[PDB]
Amino acid sequence: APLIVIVPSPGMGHLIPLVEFAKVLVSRFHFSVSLLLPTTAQPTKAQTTLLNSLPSSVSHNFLPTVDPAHLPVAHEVTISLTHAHSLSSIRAALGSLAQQAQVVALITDLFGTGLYTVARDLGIPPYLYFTSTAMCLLFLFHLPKLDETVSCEYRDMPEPLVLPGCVPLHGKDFVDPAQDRQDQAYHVLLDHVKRYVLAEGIFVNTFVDLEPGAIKTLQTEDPNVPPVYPVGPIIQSGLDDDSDCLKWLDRQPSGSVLFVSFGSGGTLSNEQLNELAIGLEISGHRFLWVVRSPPFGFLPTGFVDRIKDRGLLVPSWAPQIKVLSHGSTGGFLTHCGWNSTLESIVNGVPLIVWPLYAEQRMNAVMLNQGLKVALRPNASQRGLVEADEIARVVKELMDGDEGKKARYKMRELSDSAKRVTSENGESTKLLSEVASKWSQ
Ligand SMILES: O=c1ccn([C@@H]2O[C@H](COP(=O)(O)OP(=O)(O)O[C@H]3O[C@H](CO)[C@@H](O)[C@H](O)[C@H]3F)[C@@H](O)[C@H]2O)c(=O)[nH]1
Ligand SMILES: Oc1ccc(/C=C/c2cc(O)cc(O)c2)cc1
Repeated sequence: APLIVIVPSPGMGHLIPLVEFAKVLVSRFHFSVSLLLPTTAQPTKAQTTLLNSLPSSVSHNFLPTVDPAHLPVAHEVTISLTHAHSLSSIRAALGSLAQQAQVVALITDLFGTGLYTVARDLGIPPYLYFTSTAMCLLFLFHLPKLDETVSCEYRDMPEPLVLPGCVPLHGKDFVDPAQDRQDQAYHVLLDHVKRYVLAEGIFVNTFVDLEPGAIKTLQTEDPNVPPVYPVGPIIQSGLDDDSDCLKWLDRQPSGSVLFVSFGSGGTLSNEQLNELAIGLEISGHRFLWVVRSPPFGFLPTGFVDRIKDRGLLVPSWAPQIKVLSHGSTGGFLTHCGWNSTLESIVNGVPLIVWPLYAEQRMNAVMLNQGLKVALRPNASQRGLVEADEIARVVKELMDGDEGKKARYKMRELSDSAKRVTSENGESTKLLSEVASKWSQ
């Protein structure tokens, strides 16, 4: 069986999507997968749980530790230097796999582009698995031209960027590493983007119906850009441990529950949690809120008790796909991470977008002004979203006209998602087309 080698950037939001692509490759086709994981530290309990739960066709190997004493900032820079200081270990690992097996492809994420020429030299075609939007991919291919054209900090550009086929995008909403052009994170992002051109091909976790403009543009605007393969949505099945969540959702009316979840990495002040609480309470709507610390002793006096009839508080973790696919679930207050967004898209659940970091501000603008499947609260001057504003937008989503229009549009995207991933769907077919070229 041909071997595919996958090199994830260190960190769980890099590993989980590439593990998901791995599960897809080995279920749908006759391939084995070897994950080579560069690491700043010894395996986590979280990494070992995820990795030891995979089918036997997916092996894994933590590479020799890069000494964290010999890395003197932003996570983009740390990721990049981990890849660089692991180049030798990967070349060595890759050399040995290549002689003991037929290595037909290398797959990396958007920070593994240092491996592309290494893979080419060894007769292995390298692919980029882009875990965010086609719009975000287009933004990044355009960034070097933007960097020359515009000399001010992007937030100071009073006019929006209008990429062909895409919603206008103010500079304040550009990805995080583009918000300080003096930080090294900006320079590393440009270096990696400049090498996307070295990929045999770029998989994108999206589909034609979701982003027709950015995909049309990516696939026609430039010969310089490699082939681009929309093969999504690819999402976790959610058939794993856990949780009174489902028992509780069963007692609620159809489309009546607002699921509220900022991810693992999405951190809110105690002041902002307490405004969210009062806001949920005074909305009058039913909610399931994954409450992460700023058990519920820091929450507004009396709140836990006053919402016993209409809201469930869950510490730390909920079964997201099980919640989102339940008929009680009417909405999702999310930080707009792409994997959460895709889960919500395939289950027809419309959103309130509350972006926190990475490319989330760009996802919010796409979801809110482009696809019109999301509402958005307004922050006050200091950046705090006030209880009264949370209540207003919760009511708009769960019972208002804007919510009805969003729910309708999101149910249409839901139907496209099901179609494009079915036996004869555009996404199933395209990935089969690319994989079959490896099979020989
Ligand atoms: O209580 C919980 C909370 C989450 N989950 C699951 O964790 C995943 C969350 O993915 P999400 O894209 O929202 O966050 P993250 O992993 O940081 O994504 C990064 O990478 C993304 C691109 O790959 C990027 O768009 C994003 O901004 C980054 F953060 C998703 O599979 C949920 O079902 C859960 O099961 N229970
Ligand atoms: O620890 C980290 C975990 C995840 C990330 C992701 C960064 C990122 C930046 C982009 O411009 C686009 C994108 O899709 C992702 C960065 C650090």
